[PDB]
Amino acid sequence: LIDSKGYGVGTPMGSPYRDKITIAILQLQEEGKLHMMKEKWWRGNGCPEEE
Amino acid sequence: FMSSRRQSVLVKSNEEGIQRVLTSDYAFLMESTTIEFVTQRNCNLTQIGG
Ligand SMILES: *[C@@H]1O[C@H](CO)[C@@H](O)[C@H](O)[C@H]1NC(C)=O
Repeated sequence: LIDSKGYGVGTPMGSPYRDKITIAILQLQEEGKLHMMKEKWWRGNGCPEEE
Repeated sequence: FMSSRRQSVLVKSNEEGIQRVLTSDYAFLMESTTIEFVTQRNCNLTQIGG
């Protein structure tokens, strides 16, 4: 890589539902909905590297 | 580098950093006296520079 970026959920400054979405993004690593939906959308073709 | 890779290569203990050279490419700056310890109990970890 070159940096260590990450994408964040866009919320207004002083969001009313910040913690409603903050610990909601904390819980998506628990069962892994970030990870169990990672295999689908990034892997459109199972590219067979041999070289 | 340390700004650009903050919390990426930064260990918080010596022996975990000893482990981190033992895993992958890692240089682990510390003082030579502790370097004199780990080198003389492991023939796998030497000291580039003086
Ligand atoms: C590094 O340490 C010893 C030599 O001091 C070596 O035998 C050992 O296998 C190495 N450890 C690894 C490759 O994890």
